[PDB]
This record gives sequence, C-alpha cells and structure tokens, in this order.
Amino acid sequence: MLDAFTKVVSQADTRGAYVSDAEIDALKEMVAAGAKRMDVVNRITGNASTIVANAARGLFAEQPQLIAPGGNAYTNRRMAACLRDMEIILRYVTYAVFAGDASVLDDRCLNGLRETYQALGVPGASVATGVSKMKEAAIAIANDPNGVTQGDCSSLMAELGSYFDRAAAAVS
Amino acid sequence: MLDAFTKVVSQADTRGAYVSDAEIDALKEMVAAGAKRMDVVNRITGNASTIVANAARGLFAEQPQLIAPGGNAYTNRRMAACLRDMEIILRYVTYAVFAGDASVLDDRCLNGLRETYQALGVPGASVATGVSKMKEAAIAIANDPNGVTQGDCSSLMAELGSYFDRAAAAVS
Amino acid sequence: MLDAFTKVVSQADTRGAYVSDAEIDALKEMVAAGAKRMDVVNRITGNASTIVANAARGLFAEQPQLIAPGGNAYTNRRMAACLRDMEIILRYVTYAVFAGDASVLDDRCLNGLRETYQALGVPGASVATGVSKMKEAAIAIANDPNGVTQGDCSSLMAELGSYFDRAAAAVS
Amino acid sequence: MKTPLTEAVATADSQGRFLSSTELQVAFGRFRQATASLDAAKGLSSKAQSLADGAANAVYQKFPYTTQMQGNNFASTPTGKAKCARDIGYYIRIITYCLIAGGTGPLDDYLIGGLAEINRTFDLSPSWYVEALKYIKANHGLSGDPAVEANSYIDYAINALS
Amino acid sequence: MKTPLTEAVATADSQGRFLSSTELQVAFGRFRQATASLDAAKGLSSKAQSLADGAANAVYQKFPYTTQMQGNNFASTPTGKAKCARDIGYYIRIITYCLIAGGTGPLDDYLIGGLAEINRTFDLSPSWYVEALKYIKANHGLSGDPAVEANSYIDYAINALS
Amino acid sequence: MKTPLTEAVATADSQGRFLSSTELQVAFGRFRQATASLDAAKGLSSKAQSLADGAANAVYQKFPYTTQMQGNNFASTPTGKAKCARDIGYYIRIITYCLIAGGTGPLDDYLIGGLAEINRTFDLSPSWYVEALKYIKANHGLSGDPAVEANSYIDYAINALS
Ligand SMILES: *[C@@H](C)[C@H]1/C(=C/c2[nH]c(/C=C3N=C(/C=C4\NC(=O)C(CC)=C4C)C(C)=C\3CCC(=O)O)c(CCC(=O)O)c2C)NC(=O)[C@@H]1C
Ligand SMILES: *[C@@H](C)[C@H]1/C(=C/c2[nH]c(/C=C3N=C(/C=C4\NC(=O)C(CC)=C4C)C(C)=C\3CCC(=O)O)c(CCC(=O)O)c2C)NC(=O)[C@@H]1C
Ligand SMILES: *[C@@H](C)[C@H]1/C(=C/c2[nH]c(/C=C3N=C(/C=C4\NC(=O)C(CC)=C4C)C(C)=C\3CCC(=O)O)c(CCC(=O)O)c2C)NC(=O)[C@@H]1C
Ligand SMILES: *[C@H](C)[C@H]1/C(=C/c2[nH]c(/C=C3N=C(/C=C4\NC(=O)C(CC)=C4C)C(C)=C\3CCC(=O)O)c(CCC(=O)O)c2C)NC(=O)[C@@H]1C
Ligand SMILES: *[C@H](C)[C@H]1/C(=C/c2[nH]c(/C=C3N=C(/C=C4\NC(=O)C(CC)=C4C)C(C)=C\3CCC(=O)O)c(CCC(=O)O)c2C)NC(=O)[C@@H]1C
Ligand SMILES: *[C@H](C)[C@H]1/C(=C/c2[nH]c(/C=C3N=C(/C=C4\NC(=O)C(CC)=C4C)C(C)=C\3CCC(=O)O)c(CCC(=O)O)c2C)NC(=O)[C@@H]1C
Ligand SMILES: *[C@H](C)[C@H]1/C(=C/c2[nH]c(/C=C3N=C(/C=C4\NC(=O)C(CC)=C4C)C(C)=C\3CCC(=O)O)c(CCC(=O)O)c2C)NC(=O)[C@@H]1C
Ligand SMILES: *[C@H](C)[C@H]1/C(=C/c2[nH]c(/C=C3N=C(/C=C4\NC(=O)C(CC)=C4C)C(C)=C\3CCC(=O)O)c(CCC(=O)O)c2C)NC(=O)[C@@H]1C
Ligand SMILES: *[C@H](C)[C@H]1/C(=C/c2[nH]c(/C=C3N=C(/C=C4\NC(=O)C(CC)=C4C)C(C)=C\3CCC(=O)O)c(CCC(=O)O)c2C)NC(=O)[C@@H]1C
Repeated sequence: MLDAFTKVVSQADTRGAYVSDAEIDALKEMVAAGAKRMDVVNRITGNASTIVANAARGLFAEQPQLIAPGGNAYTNRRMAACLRDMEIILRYVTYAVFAGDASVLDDRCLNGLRETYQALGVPGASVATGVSKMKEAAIAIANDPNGVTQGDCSSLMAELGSYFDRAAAAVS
Repeated sequence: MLDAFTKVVSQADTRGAYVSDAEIDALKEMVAAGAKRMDVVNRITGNASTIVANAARGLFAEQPQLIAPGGNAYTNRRMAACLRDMEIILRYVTYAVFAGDASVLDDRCLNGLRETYQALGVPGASVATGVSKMKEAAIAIANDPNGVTQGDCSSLMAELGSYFDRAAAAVS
Repeated sequence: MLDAFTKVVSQADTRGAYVSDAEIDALKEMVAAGAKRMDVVNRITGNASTIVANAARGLFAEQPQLIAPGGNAYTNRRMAACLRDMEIILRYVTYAVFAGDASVLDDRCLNGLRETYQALGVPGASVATGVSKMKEAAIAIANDPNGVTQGDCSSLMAELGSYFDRAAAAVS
Repeated sequence: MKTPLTEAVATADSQGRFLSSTELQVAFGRFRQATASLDAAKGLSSKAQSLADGAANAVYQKFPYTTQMQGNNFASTPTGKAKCARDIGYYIRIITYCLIAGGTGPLDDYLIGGLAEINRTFDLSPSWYVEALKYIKANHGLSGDPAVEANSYIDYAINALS
Repeated sequence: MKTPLTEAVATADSQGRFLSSTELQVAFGRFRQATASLDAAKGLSSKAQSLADGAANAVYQKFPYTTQMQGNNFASTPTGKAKCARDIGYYIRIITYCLIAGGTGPLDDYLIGGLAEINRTFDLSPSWYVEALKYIKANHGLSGDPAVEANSYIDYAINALS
Repeated sequence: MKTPLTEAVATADSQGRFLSSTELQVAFGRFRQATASLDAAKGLSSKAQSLADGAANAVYQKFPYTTQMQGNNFASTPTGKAKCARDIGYYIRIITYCLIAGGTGPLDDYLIGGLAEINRTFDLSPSWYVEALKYIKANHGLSGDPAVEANSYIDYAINALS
C-alpha cells in the first residue's frame, strides 16, 4: 500500500524525477493538519458500531425489500454478513484517512468486490446506499464541534467523503 | 444440502409463509413410504459394483471407440478413472434418494462437471450414456420383487430415474 | 513429461501400434550422439550466469525504454525478476535438450506464460528478444570447438535453437 | 440445513462412502418421529397469530418500559410494535419449520446464526424474546410427543438467547 | 512417464536447479543400455503375433474352464477369445515400449495403474495373465543383455499381478 | 511501501482491527519528524547534480582501475561513465525519497531488493558504491536533525552493500 508521502514518491520515481518543491509544500500542509486527520480516524473508530447500525437502519427503512422474507438481508445470518461488510468498508476507509491515500482501500477491499457481489446476488446498488449512509453518519461524528479544539476540517471531511464515494462507486 | 422436508421449508421461508396443510400431507406420504425408500438406497448400495460394471460393459459394447487405443477409456488408469466417476455419480444419486432431494447431487457432484469434462476431453455424451445404463441396472436391482415385502414402488423408481436423468443432462 | 523415447512410445500407443523399425533407428541415432547432447547441457549449465547476463546486456542496449525510470525492468527488484525469468527459461531449455523433447518446457514453463505476462504488464515481445539473445549466447558456448573432441553438432544446435524459438513464440 | 437425513449424508460424504445400515436406521428413527412433529407443526400453524398477539402482550407486561421509553429499539411507537410482532412471528414460524425438518436446522440457519450480533447492533434485549418464548411454551396447547417436540425447539431458542 | 531421463529432470526441477554431473552420468548409463534394449524391442515386435497366439493357448491349457464356463469374463465365446488375445497383445506391446523407454513408465502408465481395480470390476483372474507372461518369458527367443532387459519388465508385470 | 503509516495499517489489518491509540501515536511521531526530513529532501535535491559529480570522481580516485580497465562493468568508456553517474544519481534520488517517506521503503523497494543479484550478474563492486555514499555523507552540507535523518538512510544503504 502507499500513504500520501509514498504516493508522491511513486509518481516521481515513474518519471525519474525529484519530488518538486510544490509537492513537498503540499505534504508539509498534510503534516501541519495531522492532529485533525487523527481525530477523524479516532472518532470514526470509537463510534464504528453506531455508524454501521445507523446506516443499516436508514438503508432498511428506504429499501424494506432487503429485510422482507426472500430479501438479501433477511435472516440473522444474512443481516450479520451485511453489517460485517459495512464494518469492513468503514475499517478500510479509516485506514485510507490515516494514510492519506486510497491504495489500501482499493487493493484490500474494493478490487474485485463488484464481481464478488454479482456472484453472491448481493445487490451492489443497495450496498452503495448503505455506504453513502455511513458517510453521512461518519462525517456527523467526525465533524462534531463538541469536545475538540475549534477549527476547520472541511478539506478532511471532503477527503473522507471521497473514500466513501470511491467505495460506493466500486460496488454499484 | 436440503432434504425433502427442508426443501419445502426453504421455499416457504422465501415467501415468509407457513408450510401448507397440502405440503405437510405430501411429506406425511413420503414418511409413510420411508421403508421402501430405504430399500432403494440399501439395494443400490449393496450392488454398487455390479451396477457400475454392467453399465460400463454396456457403454463399451455400444461405443467401442472409447476403449480402442487412443480412446478416452483406453489404458487401465483411464478405465479406472471412468469406473470411479460412475461410482461417484451412483453414490450421490443414492444420497439424493435417501434425502428425497437432488440438492446434494447438484451441489457436490453435477455443478461444474460439464466444464470439468470439457477441459479434460472426457466425452460428456458418453458419460450420459453410462449414467443411463446405470439407471436401468439400478432400477432392475432396486425394483426386484424377490426377498422384499410385495407392494408398489413406482413413484420411487420414477424419482430414482429422475436423479440419474438429471446427472445425464448435467454432463451432455 | 516425455523424453524423446517416450514421445515415440506415446504416439505409437495412441495408434495401438508397435514403434516402427525406422523410429527405433532414429532413436539409435540419438543414442549414438548422446555424448554431444550431454556436452550441450553441460556447457550451457556451467555458463548459465554468463548467458543470462550477456543476453540481458544486449536486450537493454536495444530496448533502453525497459531500464529507463518507469520501464518494466527499472529498479533492482524488477531487474532481478527479469534475470530470474531468463534463468528459468534457460533451465527448462537445458531440460528439453537433456530429454530430447520440449514437453517439460511446454508443461512446466511456457503453458500460460503469455497470459501471466499480459496480467503483470511484462512486455512479452521484449522477453522473446531476451530469449533470442540467450539462444545466440548459448549456441556460441555450446558449439565452441575449444576443449572438446572435434565433430559435428549442427543437428543438436538446431534442436537447441528450436527450444529457444518455442519459448520466444510462447511469450510474444 | 441440519436434519437427521442431511447429517447422515454429510457423514457418509465426508468419508467418501455409501450410506451404511446405521444411516438407514437414523432415517427410520426420523420417520417414526415425523408424523407427530408434522401434527405439532399443523397445531402451531393454526394458532400462530393468536400466539404472536399473546407473546407480544406478555413481553410488554413484563417489560412495560418497552412500550413507553423513546428509542429506535423500543415498541413505544406503531412501527416499533410492528417490528416486535414481526420478530415474535418469525420465532413461531421458524419453530414450526423445525417440527417439519425434524431438527434445529431452520432455527440455526434462519435465526440463531448472527442472533447475538443483531441483538447487540440494534440494542434488542434477549430477555424480551425469552419472555415471548416462555409464553409460546405455556400456550401452544399441544400435549404428548408433539408438545415434547415443540418444547425441545422452544428451549433450544431460549438457550440460544441466554 | 518414468524413464531414467525424465526421473533426472524431475529431480533437478524439484530442487529448482540445473542438471548436475550425476544426472548427465545417469543419461550416459541409459545410453549405454539403449542399443541392446532397442534390439530386444525389434526382436519382440517381429514375434508379437506368434507370442500372443502361444500365450493365449498356454492360459487356456492351464485354466481349461476359461474356454468352457459361460460368463462375460470368460473366453468361452468368440468375443471373449478376442478380448483375451487383445489383452495379451497389450502386455506384449507395452513391454516392447518399456525396452524403448529404458524403464517401467509405459507399463506403469498404460497397464499397471488401475490394473487391480479393472481385474476386480470385470472378474478377470490375475493368475490368467501371469501364465500368459511366463509363456512370453520362455518363448521370446532373446538371450544376453536383451533377454535380461525383457525378463526384468516381464517379472515386473508378473509382480504387479501377484 | 514501508513507512511508519503503512506499517501501522498493515499491523491493524493483519489483526482484522481498527487502528488503536498506539497507531495514532506512531502517526504523531512521524508527523513531528516530517518537516525537518522534508527540509533535508529539499536540501539534497538542490545539491543532487553537484553531489553525483563529486561522488563519481571520489569512486574514480579510490579505484583508478574503473577508468582504465576494459570491460562492460567499467567506467573506462563514455557509456560506462554515464552508467556510473546514472547509478550514483539513483542512490541520491532514492535517499531523498526516504526523507519524504519517513522510512526506508523507497530504498528497500527500488534499490536494495535485488541489489546483491544485480551487482553479481553485472560484476559491479559494492565497494564502488560504498565510496560514492561516504562522499555524499561528507558533502550533503546538512546539520542537526536533517543530517541525522539523511545519514541514517546513507548508512542503511552502505550496510546493504557490505
Ligand atoms: C475536525 C476533525 C474537527 C476539529 C479538529 C481539530 N483538532 C485539533 C487539535 C488536536 N487534535 C488532536 C488529536 C488527538 N489527541 C489525542 O490524544 C489523540 C489520540 C492519540 C488524537 C487523535 C490533538 C493532539 C490536537 C492538539 C491538542 C488539542 O487537543 O488542541 C484542532 C486544532 C488544530 C491543530 O491541528 O492542532 C482541530 C481544528 N476541530 C473542529 O472544530 C472540527 C469539528
Ligand atoms: C420397491 C422398492 C420394492 C418393495 C419395497 C417394500 N419394502 C417394504 C417394507 C420394508 N422395507 C424395509 C427396509 C429395510 N429393513 C431393514 O432392515 C433395512 C436396513 C436398515 C431396510 C432398508 C422394512 C423395515 C420394511 C418393513 C418390514 C418388512 O420387511 O416388511 C414394503 C412394504 C410396505 C412398507 O412401506 O412397509 C414394500 C412394498 N416391494 C416391492 O415389491 C418392490 C419391488
Ligand atoms: C558440439 C556439442 C561440439 C562437440 C561435441 C562432441 N563431444 C564428443 C565426445 C564426448 N563428449 C563427452 C561428454 C562429457 N564427458 C563428461 O565427462 C561429461 C560430464 C558428465 C560430459 C557431458 C564425452 C564423454 C565424450 C567422449 C569422450 C571425449 O571427450 O572424446 C564428440 C565426439 C563424438 C562422440 O559422440 O563421442 C563430439 C563431436 N564437438 C565439437 O567440435 C562441437 C563444437
Ligand atoms: C419485541 C420482542 C421487542 C422489539 C423489537 C424490535 N426489533 C427490531 C428490529 C430487528 N429485529 C430483527 C430480528 C430478526 N430479523 C431476522 O431476519 C430474524 C430471523 C428471521 C429476526 C429474529 C432484526 C434483524 C432487526 C433489525 C433490522 C430490521 O429493522 O428488521 C426493532 C427495530 C429496531 C431499530 O433500531 O429499528 C424493534 C423495535 N422492541 C421492543 O421494545 C419489543 C419488546
Ligand atoms: C449489506 C449492506 C448488504 C448485504 C451484504 C451481504 N454480504 C454477504 C457476503 C459476503 N460479503 C463479502 C465481502 C467481503 N469479504 C471480505 O473479506 C471483504 C474485504 C476484502 C469484503 C468486503 C464476502 C466475501 C461475502 C461472501 C462470504 C461471507 O459471507 O463471508 C452476504 C451473505 C450472502 C449469502 O448469501 O450468504 C450478505 C447478505 N446484503 C444486503 O442485502 C445489503 C445490501
Ligand atoms: C485372457 C487372459 C482372459 C480373458 C480376458 C478378458 N478381458 C476382458 C476385458 C477387459 N480386459 C481389460 C484389460 C485392459 N484394458 C486396457 O486398457 C489394458 C491396458 C492397455 C488392459 C490390459 C479391460 C479394461 C477389460 C474390460 C473393458 C473391455 O471390455 O475392454 C474380457 C471381457 C470381460 C467383460 O466383462 O466384458 C475378457 C473375456 N478372459 C478369459 O477367460 C481369458 C483366459
Ligand atoms: C466413464 C464413463 C467416462 C470417462 C471418465 C474419465 N474421467 C476422468 C477424470 C476425472 N473425472 C472427474 C470427476 C469427478 N471428480 C470428483 O471428485 C467428482 C465429484 C464431485 C467427479 C464427478 C475428475 C475431477 C477427473 C479428473 C481428475 C482425476 O482423474 O481424478 C478420466 C481421466 C482423464 C485423463 O485424461 O486422465 C476419465 C477417463 N472416460 C470415458 O471415456 C467414459 C465416457
Ligand atoms: C559506478 C559506481 C561504477 C560503474 C557502474 C556501472 N553500472 C552498470 C550497470 C547497471 N547498474 C545498475 C544499477 C541500478 N539499476 C536500477 O534500476 C537501480 C535502482 C533504481 C540501480 C542502482 C543496473 C541494474 C545495471 C545493469 C543494467 C543496466 O545497464 O542498466 C554498468 C554497465 C554494466 C554492463 O555490463 O553493461 C556500469 C559500468 N562501473 C564502474 O566502473 C564505476 C566505478
Ligand atoms: C526480463 C527479460 C523481462 C521482465 C521480466 C519480469 N518478470 C516479472 C515477474 C514474473 N515472472 C514470472 C515468471 C515465471 N514464474 C515461474 O515460476 C515461471 C516458471 C513456470 C516463470 C517463467 C512470474 C510468475 C512473475 C510474477 C511473480 C514474481 O515476480 O515472482 C517481473 C516483475 C513484475 C512486477 O511488476 O513485479 C519482471 C520485471 N521484465 C522486462 O522488462 C523484461 C522484458
């Protein structure tokens, strides 16, 4: 996997190039904001069960056919599998935020997931809806102004949203 | 795998339905005939080697190109493989009769077998001929009136034939 | 795998035939030339590192884009992989010469290699160039008149070349 | 799905062998048990709506807070009462399936696998369902071999929740 | 297929290495053995029909019941005699292949693998074939290194049947 | 590619778990180290051509035979001098990458993996490169935390060659 620093290195190495002054300054900006990045990881991690439960409750309220008899999330075994999938996707999203790069999420979670769901008959578009609901829940928790030093996390929340959006796109 | 009882349950569960009085009465009919069902399993099992040998002898009499030099069942290794395949198919057919459902035969024997044979160059249509000859031999043994309490097994022999026919269809 | 003797046997067995007097005389010719065949194996084996290094140096001189930053053989890890591949192909070619049959090279090295390279993004046409350069280097070493009893190895060098050419064809 | 018949096949298949006299004798025992179990399934089925209505009220009586406290997990709203009635209906239906199957397979596959994870994630108390099941056990109105059969599966579910 | 050359390659390949002087010396030994073995194969080949005719008659003499008893497994019919002559022809042809191959590979791959299962399934007595092979051993008309070679493979087949 | 951040993720992922406070504290330590390392990378980058020119000359001085002896592996030709300057440029560039990455990943992935096999195959002396690296260490012109950082990665490469 890559992190933000080694993503820049790898792109430069492909070109046989030194990392530019502009690229290094962009990495210094990431470093300067590192405490806020770690708050995002910490808050989502500490509230993972709530994010998954609230997203699932929203998904099944919008798509009752998933939980009706014959639905893909009907029976406790299938519901448990579905909750586990949402928790897995959330875990890899927290790794992407920590590292500042999507490579771990692509390589260890999303690559081949569409085909996996197609073969199981898991409705990918409904997984994408659940992922979008986890995004809303996770941003609400991560971006809660209570109990943190006040300041701007807008960039980090957009980056966090991008990782959820990449997951939703990979399964739909 | 499913048995006859859990096939009915699974279909009802998909519909969120109770098993109907009609379905339960149909299962009571299976139960009432259970001794005859077990005779079919017992007789085929006890005569498995004879059923395989007699089917193979018939297949090779009709299709001498299988056992001529260059044929798929020429050499003792290939003949042994072919006999083993017939014994495997017969074993899974006896499991289907025992359980009153084809799921074990589909899931553990037939699913992917056509593609397996295509890749090996095993002639599936000739396997289907051997399976049809095992069907004739097995019904003759299972439906032998000697040494059993006299009565009607016509339904069971049709069901047994259906499992052989499903195997023959899956490889041709 | 087959050797020259069992290639002839296998073809005869497919036909239900005895190996012909002509085929046996052709095998006696191979036997009579067996010392020369073993010199080819011995000389390539003893000079394997030189054959690989000289072929690689020639390939990269002709195709500098392979070793430029971003190229498939740039970085020591990728160069080491590439050298290892050339050594593997050379090893299986020496086995084919030893046995007098390509089956080991086809079965254990070439079968599926094109698809393997396609999936990795290894440029098969450039592998074929490296293999052709190993062929030139190996023939020069194998066919060196110094330090061997003088005589004609033309047939063996053509056979050796055929194994390299079969490898080059399998990846391009 | 686990039944005496599928277990016998799984055993033979695991050993690469045809079925033995022991497995045919298992089938005979399952067939002897079946007609009473199939009668119990018929009984429970005709009383299912009544038993679900009663078991719901018994949970609400024992845990009055479930009808009053605000929260996604409570029957204090119409949609919460409907979720609860639905869930209790699931237990009754799946226990009837066990009587048809001749074993715990339907409960294992459809309800018990994942049950702890679901109750934790959605903050449902296992004690609520144990109360619903004690009610069903006391009111199914079966006796003799049917009742022993039905009670075996109700106790299995209570044990899964405890 | 097992030969001294394929065994040497398999050994090297199992160890991820190029062939050693020991494997080149194996090849030299196989080459020294070859021209006599290739002569024996030529000998047996020109006498094959005669040897098959004779070995069949020797089996029928030792086991007269094979020509008289009714049954799919017996040479009491034309098609049974033809199966028997065919089988004996297979042993002779595949033993000639061993002399060409320089090892048991052809017998192992084409005849011995599965031999016990086939003889059991089709109720063929291994003793019938052992008698056919003793005849072939006594009548091939080879001597010296060819005969030792041929007898090594005939004894290997008798041992596989016993 | 190994960095303190990828190592932390790999650890958590190997255990199927979310990141812990220990891994967040690893990230804080990497962030504290970063701005000096990112300054060292800026320093080395502006001096890279000068350092490559100087390190090449230092190798040629210590091993004069490299400029005179004929052979594919020697800088006795224009194309050989160009290969050598290129290689020395690779070490400097990849060490700058380590200062950006906060760990040895770039050296490990791009240069050290396979280094022994390449030096053997192409008959390059590791001692030549160790001399180029001692020069770079003496002439990079950094001090304080940047210099400690840069020297850690130069010493790691010298250790990989020795
Ligand atoms: C957007 C995410 C919200 C936000 C973030 C924010 N955080 C800080 C400051 C800090 N954050 C931390 C984080 C941690 N401390 C710990 O002990 C751990 C566990 C190991 C973590 C993850 C720290 C150490 C700091 C600095 C000390 C402090 O608490 O002030 C800021 C201030 C700016 C900065 O980068 O320091 C901000 C803005 N603030 C908001 O209002 C958003 C909702
Ligand atoms: C069609 C299959 C033929 C047939 C069957 C048939 N069987 C019975 C009765 C019984 N069959 C058994 C079976 C077994 N007894 C054992 O000990 C075992 C091994 C564990 C087995 C498989 C048994 C116990 C009975 C009852 C006792 C008896 O032998 O009579 C019947 C009678 C009807 C019934 O269901 O009982 C019939 C019809 N009969 C035919 O004529 C068909 C050729
Ligand atoms: C073409 C390949 C070149 C060539 C070959 C050649 N070799 C021989 C003779 C022999 N080769 C060997 C080989 C080995 N001896 C060993 O100890 C080992 C290691 C185990 C090997 C591989 C041997 C034993 C002989 C015979 C003894 C000898 O050295 O003379 C010949 C002569 C013909 C023959 O088949 O004997 C030839 C032609 N000769 C050339 O000029 C080609 C360049
Ligand atoms: C009734 C005793 C109490 C009660 C019930 C209640 N349950 C839910 C939600 C769920 N219940 C289940 C259970 C099952 N689903 C299955 O597939 C099966 C097996 C076939 C069972 C037993 C599940 C998975 C859920 C969550 C998903 C869904 O909504 O279906 C709720 C709603 C909880 C929420 O957060 O939305 C309620 C209220 N609550 C009480 O207070 C009653 C005493
Ligand atoms: C929940 C929102 C939806 C849902 C999910 C669902 N998933 C499965 C089964 C699987 N899910 C995965 C996914 C992964 N496995 C991994 O290790 C990773 C990380 C690389 C992922 C993301 C896999 C492999 C499976 C199959 C194997 C398994 O169950 O462990 C199920 C079960 C399907 C079944 O038929 O058993 C379900 C229900 N279903 C919904 O309806 C939601 C939309
Ligand atoms: C002759 C010694 C006695 C005899 C022979 C007999 N054999 C068969 C049938 C078969 N024999 C074989 C043997 C082989 N098949 C191979 O592929 C090979 C290796 C290349 C061998 C050695 C096999 C497989 C069969 C069965 C299939 C087939 O028909 O080919 C028969 C017919 C048996 C039957 O049930 O049809 C007979 C009669 N029988 C005697 O009494 C002779 C003394
Ligand atoms: C006999 C009627 C025909 C015949 C058969 C034949 N089959 C093979 C090889 C294989 N058969 C199977 C089948 C299965 N494997 C299993 O485990 C199962 C149950 C799930 C089945 C049904 C497989 C996998 C193989 C390949 C691997 C193996 O040999 O074990 C052969 C051998 C082919 C070869 O080239 O070696 C043969 C000859 N051939 C005929 O001509 C008949 C029509
Ligand atoms: C300079 C100190 C001495 C010198 C250098 C020299 N090197 C080569 C050839 C190669 N050097 C490398 C090294 C790398 N390739 C990579 O991808 C990396 C990491 C990014 C490194 C460090 C390699 C792989 C080669 C061989 C392939 C190629 O040509 O690039 C040569 C040429 C050797 C030849 O046989 O052609 C030379 C001359 N030689 C001296 O005498 C200097 C003192
Ligand atoms: C060298 C001339 C060219 C080159 C080669 C290159 N190959 C790889 C990677 C692999 N090569 C193989 C090949 C085999 N594996 C085996 O076991 C066998 C025998 C059956 C063969 C022939 C495989 C499987 C791989 C992938 C796995 C591995 O690396 O071990 C690489 C590395 C690619 C990467 O991205 O890591 C390279 C560079 N590249 C060139 O540019 C030359 C044209």
